[PDB]
Amino acid sequence: MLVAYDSMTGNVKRFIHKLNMPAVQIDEDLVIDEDFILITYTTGFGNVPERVLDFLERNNEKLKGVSASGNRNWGDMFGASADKISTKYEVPIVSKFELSGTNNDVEYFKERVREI
Amino acid sequence: MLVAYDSMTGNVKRFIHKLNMPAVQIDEDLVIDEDFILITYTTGFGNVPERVLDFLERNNEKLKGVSASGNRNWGDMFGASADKISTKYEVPIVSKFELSGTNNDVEYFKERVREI
Amino acid sequence: MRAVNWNKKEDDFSLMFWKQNIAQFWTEEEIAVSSDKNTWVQLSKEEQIAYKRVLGGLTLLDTKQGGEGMPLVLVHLENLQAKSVLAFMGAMEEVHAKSYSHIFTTLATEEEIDDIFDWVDNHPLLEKKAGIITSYYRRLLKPEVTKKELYMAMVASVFLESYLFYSGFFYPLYLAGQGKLTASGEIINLIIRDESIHGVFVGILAQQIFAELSAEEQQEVQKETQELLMELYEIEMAYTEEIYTSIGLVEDVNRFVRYNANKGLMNLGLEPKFEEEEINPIVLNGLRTDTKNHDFFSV
Amino acid sequence: MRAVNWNKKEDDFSLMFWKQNIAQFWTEEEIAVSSDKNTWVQLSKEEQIAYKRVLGGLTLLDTKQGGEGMPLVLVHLENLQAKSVLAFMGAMEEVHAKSYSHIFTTLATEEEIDDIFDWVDNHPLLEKKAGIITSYYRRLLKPEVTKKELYMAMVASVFLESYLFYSGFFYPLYLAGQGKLTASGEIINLIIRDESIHGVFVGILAQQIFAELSAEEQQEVQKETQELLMELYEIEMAYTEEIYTSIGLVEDVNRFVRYNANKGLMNLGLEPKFEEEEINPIVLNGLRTDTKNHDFFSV
Ligand SMILES: Cc1cc2nc3c(=O)[nH]c(=O)nc-3n(C[C@H](O)[C@H](O)[C@H](O)COP(=O)(O)O)c2cc1C
Ligand SMILES: Cc1cc2nc3c(=O)[nH]c(=O)nc-3n(C[C@H](O)[C@H](O)[C@H](O)COP(=O)(O)O)c2cc1C
Ligand SMILES: [Mn+2]
Ligand SMILES: [Mn+2]
Ligand SMILES: [Mn+2]
Ligand SMILES: [Mn+2]
Repeated sequence: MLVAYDSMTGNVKRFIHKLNMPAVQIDEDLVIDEDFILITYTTGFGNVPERVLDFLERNNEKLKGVSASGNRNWGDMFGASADKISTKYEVPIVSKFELSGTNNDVEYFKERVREI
Repeated sequence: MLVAYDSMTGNVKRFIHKLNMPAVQIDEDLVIDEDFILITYTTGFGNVPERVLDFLERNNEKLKGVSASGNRNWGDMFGASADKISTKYEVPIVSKFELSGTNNDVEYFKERVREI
Repeated sequence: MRAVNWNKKEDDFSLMFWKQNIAQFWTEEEIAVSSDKNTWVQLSKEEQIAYKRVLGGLTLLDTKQGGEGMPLVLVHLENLQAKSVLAFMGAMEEVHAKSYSHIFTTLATEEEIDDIFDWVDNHPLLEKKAGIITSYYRRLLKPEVTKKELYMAMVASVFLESYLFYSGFFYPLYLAGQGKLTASGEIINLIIRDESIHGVFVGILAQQIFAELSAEEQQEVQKETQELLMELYEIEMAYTEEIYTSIGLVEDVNRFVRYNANKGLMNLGLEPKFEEEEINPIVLNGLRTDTKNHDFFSV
Repeated sequence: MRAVNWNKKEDDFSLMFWKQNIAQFWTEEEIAVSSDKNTWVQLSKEEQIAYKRVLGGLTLLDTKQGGEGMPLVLVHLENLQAKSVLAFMGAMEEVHAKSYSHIFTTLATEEEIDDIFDWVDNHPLLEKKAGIITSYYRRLLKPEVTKKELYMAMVASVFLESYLFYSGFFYPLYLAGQGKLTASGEIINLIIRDESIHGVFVGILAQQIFAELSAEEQQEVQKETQELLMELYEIEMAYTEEIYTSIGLVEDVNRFVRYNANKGLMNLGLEPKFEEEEINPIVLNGLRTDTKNHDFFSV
């Protein structure tokens, strides 16, 4: 399964490299025509980066699940970009992790995607 | 006629010394039992300093008129401490002047109080 | 090391200024300026050029005040409550500088904006004007400053807050007093509302320091304050000559500069040095705007 | 001289941070804390003492960050847009420091407050902790700084924003996660919301500078960054030993310190140095408050 991701300050990018899975950073033109998992970071007040939103508008047919990187300092808004995507497109939340993730975050993710 | 005044950064105090009239700075205990003119400075958004308000609560029977120091940078709120006192106690506005006043402000004031 | 304790007054003024700062808080998104396009196209070429040039000059002055003036003065204050007030005033200098770009975005294309800022960067009169003020600030880039150096930095700051801005503030107020570019005028009025209290505050602090100086140092800073006043006036007259000659407003702005120079002196507790003249009545009308009523604490 | 031009990006991040700063704006008058008295009297003497002592420590750290950290770093930045962001962050450090006094006024008499601040001023561990951070700032009190000196000041600042606060933040969150002193906890959560983005921002700037350093200077600052991390950790362990021994929470706070030290390293683009452990679940519950939802731009 393909991993599509976006990163602004490198945390998600560094998490991607832990996975040893095929992965591509999204841009506005990108068209995925295979099943994929999205990993996004979380912007202010628990929101989704606009580039992720625009990407999903064209690619949501192949979306199988979503993980979000965030910071638990944001309380109930921790990783809530996954909540918004999960309800908008009715796909499971794979996981939520902080910044670049712990090694437990990595194994949880891989085990979660094998579940899907 | 007595001049009762209040000043925080000295502008009204310096205006007082131009007048060569008997004048006293107000405090919370002060009781005037002679006719007097009040000169006050203007606080944020065109308001009256609380010490002036408390003073007038006990002394408004002898108040014959009010002048306000201000700054025309405040637009329609220039010297509006006089407006509030003038309507609350139905006494004329003697004058409004900027900071320590111009020599025209001084002569206007003296000529205005002789009118009262 | 001391931490700031607001339950014990360090002075009689800082709390009053802290609260007023916040009650006056605003940001450029509160004022849409797009409706100004209707009057902007009715100005002549020379009027549009003067308007863009004065805004660029104001942007430079706010840039230096938020990025050098406030920080360098506040780092050397021992009064922790006054230090707090200056830090907030410094932040608002950056809100001001940004608000000018909000105006430019409506009135000019991006290539016109770059030209204005290149003009500002390389204009020799602005370089000398800003250079004179910031030389007093840069003297504070060392661990130990004398009270005389700190006093003179506060004088330079008051002269900027209460005096040097106003050859630029004049023209937005003059147009808005005539019903032209009134949205941008509302922003300029919010800026002025802030700078008015900025100048008062720094002048209070300067007067406290003046009283700690020796008799000899008091005479020295009094002389240097008068020289600095008159040195800046000479520059302002060249500046107004360059900006306003094409639109026939030089004598009006010069009068307005002297009027505010007198207010700057009084903020320092000093007597006026220029003859008393009435404020231009159209400028006075441009100072009358309802948006200046907004108190952050009420809503 | 350059004026700040927001119609031309100087970097990819400053505008996003500027807007988030303002969207998060708040002041202590938005949170009444008087209702906390009902739970405050239910704490033991030793719990009340620890709560007052950590708040005093936080006040000191915010005092130094608003009055030395932000101003001294921002004066040497050439990026005018990033400079603007830091000036606003510096102002919010003063809002934070003042908000602690808002809490003290409800929980303590004025004589108790003076004792806390005298304790803070003369506590040797806080003096050394604050002294180590601010020595990196005070090196910037000169006209010319090297990129290595500026990088190390930003490292010191990230370590304060993302790491050194948290031995103090722990206890208000722990109590609020149990339904105790929840109003004060709402203020601490607003503070944390700000410090979270502060640490990210300064870490971005530090990473940009790191890339301009020579290969030799990169190795030098990498070594000194690791030494500084571990030097501060040694101090934090003594500090937590002194504050939390009486209430049996030392090992819990130490875990929380290492957890945030790892976040501080990652803000700098560096790998974690402490073993991964789960956040204390009661602290996690104290981070869940509805007031953190407030966006200044919506209402
Ligand atoms: C301005 C800003 C706002 C943020 N808001 C949230 C948030 O609301 N919830 C959250 O969980 N994380 C929030 N974060 C944390 C980021 O999502 C987190 O640092 C993430 O690892 C960033 O991913 P990246 O490095 O790949 O860009 C915010 C970070 C920034 C800089
Ligand atoms: C915080 C603050 C708010 C002010 N608000 C107004 C105002 O709303 N209207 C006005 O005309 N002047 C206002 N002023 C200007 C003062 O009224 C003016 O400087 C006056 O001369 C001060 O008098 P004093 O020096 O005797 O205290 C304000 C000044 C300060 C410091
Ligand atoms: Mn300004
Ligand atoms: Mn100012
Ligand atoms: Mn803070
Ligand atoms: Mn901070």
